[PDB]
Formats: sequence, C-alpha cells, structure tokens
Amino acid sequence: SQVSPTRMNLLQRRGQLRLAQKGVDLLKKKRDALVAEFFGLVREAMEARKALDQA
Amino acid sequence: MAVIADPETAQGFRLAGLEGYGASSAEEAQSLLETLVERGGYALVAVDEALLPDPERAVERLMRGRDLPVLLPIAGLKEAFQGHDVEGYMRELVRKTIGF
Amino acid sequence: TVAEYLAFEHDYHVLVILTDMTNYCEALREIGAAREEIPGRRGYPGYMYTDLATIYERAGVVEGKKGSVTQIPILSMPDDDRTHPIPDLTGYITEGQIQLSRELHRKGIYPPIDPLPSLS
Amino acid sequence: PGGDMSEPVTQSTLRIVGAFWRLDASLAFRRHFPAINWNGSYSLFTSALDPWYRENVAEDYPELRDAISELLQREAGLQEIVQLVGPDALQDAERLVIEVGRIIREDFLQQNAYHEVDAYCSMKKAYGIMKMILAFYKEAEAAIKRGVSIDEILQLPVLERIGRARYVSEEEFPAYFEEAMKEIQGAFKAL
Amino acid sequence: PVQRKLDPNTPFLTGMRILDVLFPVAMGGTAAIPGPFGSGKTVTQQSLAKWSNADVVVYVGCGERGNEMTDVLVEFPELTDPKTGGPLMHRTVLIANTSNMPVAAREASIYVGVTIAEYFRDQGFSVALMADSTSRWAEALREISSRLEEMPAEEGYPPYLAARLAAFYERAGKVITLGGEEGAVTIVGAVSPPGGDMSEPVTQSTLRIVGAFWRLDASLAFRRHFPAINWNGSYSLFTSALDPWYRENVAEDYPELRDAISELLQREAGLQEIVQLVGPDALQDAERLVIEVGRIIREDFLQQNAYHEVDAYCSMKKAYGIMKMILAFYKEAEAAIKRGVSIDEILQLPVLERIGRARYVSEEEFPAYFEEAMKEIQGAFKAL
Amino acid sequence: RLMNNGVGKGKTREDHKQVSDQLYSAYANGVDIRKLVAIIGEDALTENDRRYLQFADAFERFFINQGQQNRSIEESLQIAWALLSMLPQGELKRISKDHIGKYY
Amino acid sequence: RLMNNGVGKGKTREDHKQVSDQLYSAYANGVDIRKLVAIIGEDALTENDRRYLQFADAFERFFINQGQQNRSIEESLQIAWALLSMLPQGELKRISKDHIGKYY
Repeated sequence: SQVSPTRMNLLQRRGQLRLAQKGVDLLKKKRDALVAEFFGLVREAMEARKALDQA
Repeated sequence: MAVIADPETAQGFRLAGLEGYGASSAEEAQSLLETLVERGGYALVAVDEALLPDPERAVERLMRGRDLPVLLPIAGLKEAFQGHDVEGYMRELVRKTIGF
Repeated sequence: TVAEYLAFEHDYHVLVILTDMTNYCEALREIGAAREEIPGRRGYPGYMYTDLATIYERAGVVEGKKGSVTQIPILSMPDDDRTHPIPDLTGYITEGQIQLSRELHRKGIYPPIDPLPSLS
Repeated sequence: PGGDMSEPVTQSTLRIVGAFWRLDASLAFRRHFPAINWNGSYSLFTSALDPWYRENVAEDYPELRDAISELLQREAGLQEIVQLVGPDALQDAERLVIEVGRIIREDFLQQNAYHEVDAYCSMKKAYGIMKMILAFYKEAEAAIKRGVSIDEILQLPVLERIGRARYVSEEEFPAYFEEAMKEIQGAFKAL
Repeated sequence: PVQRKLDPNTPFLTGMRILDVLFPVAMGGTAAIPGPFGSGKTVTQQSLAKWSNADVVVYVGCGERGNEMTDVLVEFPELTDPKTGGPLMHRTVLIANTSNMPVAAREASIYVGVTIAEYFRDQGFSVALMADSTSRWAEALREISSRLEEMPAEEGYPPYLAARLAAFYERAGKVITLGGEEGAVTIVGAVSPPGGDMSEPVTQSTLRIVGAFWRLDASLAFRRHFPAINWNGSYSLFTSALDPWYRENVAEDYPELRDAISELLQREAGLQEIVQLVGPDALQDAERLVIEVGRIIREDFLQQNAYHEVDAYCSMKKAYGIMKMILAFYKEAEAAIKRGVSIDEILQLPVLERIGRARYVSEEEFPAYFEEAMKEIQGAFKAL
Repeated sequence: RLMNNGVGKGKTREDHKQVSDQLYSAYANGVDIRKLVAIIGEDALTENDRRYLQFADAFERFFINQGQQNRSIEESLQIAWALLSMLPQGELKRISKDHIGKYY
Repeated sequence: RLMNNGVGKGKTREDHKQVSDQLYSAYANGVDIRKLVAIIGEDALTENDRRYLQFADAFERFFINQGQQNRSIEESLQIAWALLSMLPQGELKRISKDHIGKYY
C-alpha cells in the first residue's frame, strides 16, 4: 500500500491526464469508423439468400 | 458442409454436394459435431428454425470462440421467411449497442 | 570509535550494524530546531547531511591493515517513499542500496529483498 | 534533494547553460545507461558545429543525424498510443518504427563503462553505425511494401549482425561494417 | 440605512429571452457569468444594460485588460437610448481603472459603485450595477495583505474573502427609501477564473451566496448562436418566489410553459447519446421527432440577436406565445405519428416556418400574428 | 485574443479574415488522422478525409517551415489557398464562393 | 450510530429492528448489478438479477420521494413492507417468518 510520491509527480500525473483525456478523446472515433462500415453489411445479408432458398 | 433438418427437406442435401444426417430426434447435434470437425471440410451445419438457434453452448464449451460451423435457421416450409431480417436488425442491436 | 580501534591496533574483521536510524534523526531534529536553526528541508535541519555524513563515512580499509570497517545500516522510512527525507540523503551519502519489497512480503517469499531499485 | 526536478536550485540552472541532460532512474535501474531521456534533454550547440563536421568527418553527417532524431522523438508519437490499447494496433509502419528505435537504443544508445572497447568511441565508428540503421530502415520500407512479414524481418540474422556493432573494434570496423552493408542488401534484395 | 428591506419577488428582466424566461433573477438578484472575455462574448453585458428594465445604468469593471478597457469607453457613446431618444450615455455611470494604477484603487472599486447605487436608488430609481473583472478584484486585496502579516488561507487568497465579498451583495433588493418608494440594486458577477476552472476559491465561494448562476460558453459561440448561454448548467433559485408574480400578471399558464419546455433538455440530453453519434439509420420516427422539436426550440426560441429592432427586445407575453405555439405543435405531432403520418413532411409544411418568423415579427402586430398563425396548425394537422 | 480590427478590406484583403478561420479548423481536424491511421489503414478512411492527411503535411512541411525565407502577407496568403486546392470545395464553406472563385 | 436502541417491543413495533437489515443488502446488490451490466453485456448477467434490478427502482422513484406532506411511522412502515413483497419470502433471510405472517 502506498500513496504517491510527493512532488513533480504532479506534473507527470498531469501528463497522465493528458494521456488519458486526449487518448480517450480519440478512442471513440476509432470506433466511429467501424460502426460506420458496419451498416452496409447489415443491409446486405439476406437478399439473394431469401430469394433462392425458397426457390 | 453437412446438415441436419426436417426429414422432408433433408433429402436435398443427401442428393448432391452435401451430406445429410437430418432427423428430428437430436436437438443437440453433438452427435456430428465432434466427428465433423475431424476433417473440417464441413464448414457448416445449418440448423433450422424448426429447432432453436441460440443454446449452442455445448458447441461453445468446445469451440471457446472458435469459428467452426455456424448455423442459420431455415423455414422448412416457405410461406415467408424475411422476418429474421427485420428481426436480425435487432439481433445485433438489442444485445450491445443501442437497440430497437 | 570502537571500530577504528579494533580495526587498526587490534586488527579485525568486524561487521558493524546500525538499526533504528530513523529514530536517530528524530531526536536529532529536536535539538536542531527546539534550540533554533531554520529547518534545512522538509521538516529537518540542514546539517542533517553532515550529521549523517559523519556517521556513515567512517568505513573502509587503509593500506596494509588487517582491519575492516564494515558499516551496514538498516532503517525504515514510512510508506516506501525512498524520497521521504531520511533515506533520501542517505542515498547520496552512502553507497549500497538494497530494498525489501513490501509487495513480496505478503506473498510469502523471504527475504523479500529484490532488485527493484536495489542498485549496489 | 527531491530528485524532483522542480526544486529551485536546479531549475534556475537551466536558464544559464547551453546543453543539458536529464537522467531517469528506472532507466538506470534497468541496464540502460548512460540513461538519459531522449525526450527530455536538449542542446543548442550543434548549430555551430556544422562546419567542422561537414568537412572533417563527412558532409552528410548533420543530415543523417537529424534524420535519426526524427525518429527518436517521433517514436514517442506512437508510444503513448501503444499504451492505451496495447501494441497490437500495429500494422506495418507500426512495428517498423517501434522495433527500429528499439534496436537503436539497445545498441546505439547504450554503452558500458567497463567493457574494454565499449567505453570509447570515435566519431567515424559511430558515423558508420548511423548508416547501418538508416539502411536497415530504408530496406525495411521495401520489405513491407512488398508484403514481407516483419516477424521474419526480426529473425533475419542480419538484424543480429547489426546487434553486435558496438562490441566491434575500430580497426576491423570499416570493413566489418562494410561487409554488413552487403549482408544487408543480401538479406533484403534476396527476398 | 433604508429601514425595511422588504422582500424580493419582483422580476428583473433584460429582454434577453433565454436569460430571463428560463432563469429569472429579480431585483435582489445576484448573478454571475464566466466565459472568455477580451474576445467577443461581452456583447451581451453591454446590450443587457442598453435595454434592461431599469432606468439607471451603472456599470463598472476594474482590473480589466487595458485595451479592452477602452472599447467600452468608445462604443458607449454610440448609443442613444431606445426609451428616450436621447444619448444613452447620459444616464450611465462609469467607474473604471486599469490595473497598473494604485493598489487601493482596486480595493475601493466596488465600494465606490456600491455606494453610488444607493444614492440614486434613494430617489426611487431602480439601478443596475454590474461588475466586471470581479475575479480580479481580490487580487489587490492579496497584495495589501501581503505587505502585512496575513498569511492566506486556501490557494492564496486571503482569509478575508468571504467577508468583504459578503457585504457587497448585501446591498440589494427591495429596500424602502426614506422617500417611501423602491429602488432596485441588482448586481451580476462577471467572474472569470484563469481558465474556466472551478477550484479557484473565488468562484466556489461567490457561487454560494448568490442566487442565480448564468454559465456562458465558447461552444455555443463556435456554433454561431449569441447569446451562447448554456442552459443546462445554469440556475436560479429565484424561480420559487417569482412564481406568484409570474402568473399574476403574465399568464396563468405561464409557469406551465417554462417547466414544460425544460423537459426538453432532460430528454434531449439523455436521448441523444450514442444515437446522435450514429445518426438516422436504424432509428424510429418518435425517436427523431424529439430532436425535430429541438430544432425549432433552438433556431427560434433559443436564437435571438442584437441587431434588430424587432427581436433584441422582448416582453414576457411575446415569448410566451411563441413557446406556446411550439408546445402546440408537438401536441398534435405525437397524434400524427401515431396515425402513422410522415414526420419529415410535417417539417416541410410552411405552416411551421410561419412559427419561425414570429420572433422577427414585431411586438405590436404580434397579438394578432399569433392568433391567426396558431389555428392554422390545428387544421394543418388534420390536413393529413 | 485581439486581432480582429487589424485586418480586412481597406487595410488588406477582406477575404484574409475568414481565410484564417478556415484553415484553422481545417488543419487541426486532419492532424490526428495521423495516428488513427496507425490503427487502421487509409482505406477505412475516405478519400475526402484522407486528403486532410496530405493537407497537414504540406502545411507543416512547406508552409509553416519557412526557413530564413523572408516573406510578405501576399506571398504568404496565396500559398495557403493553393494548398487548400488539394481539398474539394464546400469544405471551405466559411468563405463565400466569390473569394474561392478568385483563388483555388 | 444508535438505532439498535429505542427499537423493539414496547417502544415501537418489534419488526423494525429487523426489517432494516434485509433492505440494506437488497438494495445494495441491486445497484451492484447495474454496474456490471455496462461492462461485459447487460443481459450476459445472471437472470435472477432482473428482479433485484426492478426492486431497485421501486425503492427508487416509487418510495423515496414523498413531496411535502406529513408522514407517520405507521404509514411509513406499512409501505416499508411494500418493498419486500415482490421478492420472495424465501429470499428474506434476515427476518423471521412471524412478521411475514404478520403481513405481506
């Protein structure tokens, strides 16, 4: 068990926040793309499938 | 691939390109599962709506996330089957990601 | 001083051990500041340095002598901040540096000493 | 006394010098030496040594070295992003850089102060080294553009050959290095 | 002295809709605003004072940045009151000082204006003090206390803080004159921490005492939407005691609109979330419908501007009808989609745009313009 | 923070004003395409946004780097425009079309 | 602190002291669930949770509020019981069955 250090570390952990805060900034919109590309496929799937399956 | 199904539709399989094993006894398909994957030229084992889709968990205990033969139900008597599109939209969306 | 004495005219292989130095300074502080001196850093006087120079510095060997002045101090600062005043300056002053590792302790390995900053 | 770099007496000192170095500790706790932060330390004076280098050793020296530094500080550029999702978002240019720099510090930013030869360095030896790596980098672009597995790029012997350079010794060094530039091209051009 | 201080319960308006309809403040009001200044946002504070609802303009800033301090001075005489037709500057008070002046200049700053307000106030006038560079105000106080012995407390600000701060606000509201009339002494706290931060004492102290808080922001301004008051983080305890007077004079269904409209934020905020970041593509009609409503509330009800003599100024009853209509457009809207009708059609009926123009519609033609406009909705909804 | 009165028509080109607040939001927008590109290749991204990779690169490399090269506001202003030509229009849309029709 | 004091028979009803503790852990394990939903997958959590889920709502927006209006220890406790009902009696392990047979 331990607390932190006591000084300078302030600044470092601030760049911890920088790392986090900014990191997670972008971390969604990494995924924005993939969710974007996802819809097309959702559409496409059953089309021919339903048609000739019955035929 | 190889499949199981309704007796009546099972025939087709047995004709050409496939190996049928259709019956309406087993509702677990283990019976083939282990044996099947031995060659792995069976990349599918379709199941039908005439069973029940999700409690594959026997298979899940074996696969442990492995992309082995994956079902898709089938009607076994067409009169419609497009609902599982209009459903399917949900099949992703209800479980994670916002639903409808 | 019982060390030089045994070392030089009696000639020996003496291990000298120090433990509770943490408490050294405690008392030290008292005279320090209770009398006066502006504190020389993080609640301690500044000649602390000297006072902890003068202790540790004695060790070693001289040419052609069969003595040996081995200082082995051991002490504990709170937490594990090596940056807590006491071991601090000790570091500069001293030489060796071997650490217990708190973490290892309650996972049953003894002596818990490991290199994590132990740096000879 | 902190070891904390914000303490006054230290810091006022910056504001009155021309070149500087900082030392991380866990750097040094590990084998790295003479541990300075490649990010965290600067000079000014090089912006006047350029004549001397230019003539004396070689004339493309500041060029190749700034071209190195480009990576050294850019590598961090990915590093942080590694650190919030792991190193697995890697693709080519990813593990290109990562690894490049990795070796660069393993052999080009670390020395012993005890191994006989590996304790003294000449410019010209170093000069050589700086081309070693460059080269490797260059050819790596064309491995990967071609489609080659970086995996095997690791386990090419020629990586390891470059991984011994500092232990080499000056006299031999010219040709040692010169042979390895071929061994480079052989372990690249072949594939 | 003033004898009785009576009680607040009486509006204070400024004609800037979103401000007062949403967050009223009264004549004992004590507000505060933050947001970058020395960049553009200030428009409001000015215009505020132009219209007001008062009759005496009193303004002071102090500790303001040099160059910016000069803007005021200069653009001030380019105003002629829109309530007398005489130069606006006549009934204005300027106390200002730069920053590089004498110390205790700044210390007095406040006290100056403060005092002055009472004076005029006593004559039965309602005053309008406003303070700026309020945040800096303490600074000097720090200085002074430096040269003494006072070690501070907190981050640096002296131990007096919530002290000298205190009294400054205790000079407002419904004083009774020794003339037996009333004079309004509302103040608004333009504070500004070094970077919008909220762990500087100053803010977290002030905030307490006062009753209404008007957060302003950059975001909304980048969106092109001045005033850019972010509603969801702002508040006014005032609302309570104002409720009587509200409905009395204005409309009995008056509160009922505001509280109704607030529901918007609640349900927009929490509706949108992932959905708005994956847009129209698997949604449903009533889903979307909400943000459709939002659109109107936000391009009209929310929007206003300072460049037209037909929309900067407002009255209760003006906005009131507006919002009423927008409720009235929603009330049939769910009855439409449940009939199954197109959404994105309704939204293309010019009858709805005819709601849209109302704000630019002038005050006098307004009663009728609402009257008529309104019933068109009624028939436009069973039109389909 | 204060710089509005210092440019515009009658002091210099009117269109400079808004040129500045174009390129701003344009630039930055692209500069971190730089790193999400280290997660997924170009392909996942469109062409339109991909151009914003290239934008940056020429902006920093040629435009911002300016060596000793002394310059002037016009010699500078043009450059900018030119550089923007790499994107398709309507992406500068904080600019009335007139101005774009005088450059690009 | 105090509470296991001034409670029990002859001072108040005698089921008070008990019906505390039940509720405590019940509500507790409700929110507890709601955490973990958002991690792995909501409906990937134990099915005998969904009730304990809904139980958190009742104590929530059903009970806590009561506006302004006089209340009574009587009227209180009455609806204090209301809380328990939906979850089985076989799941109430910190109270004896006598008071359960006093009411439900």
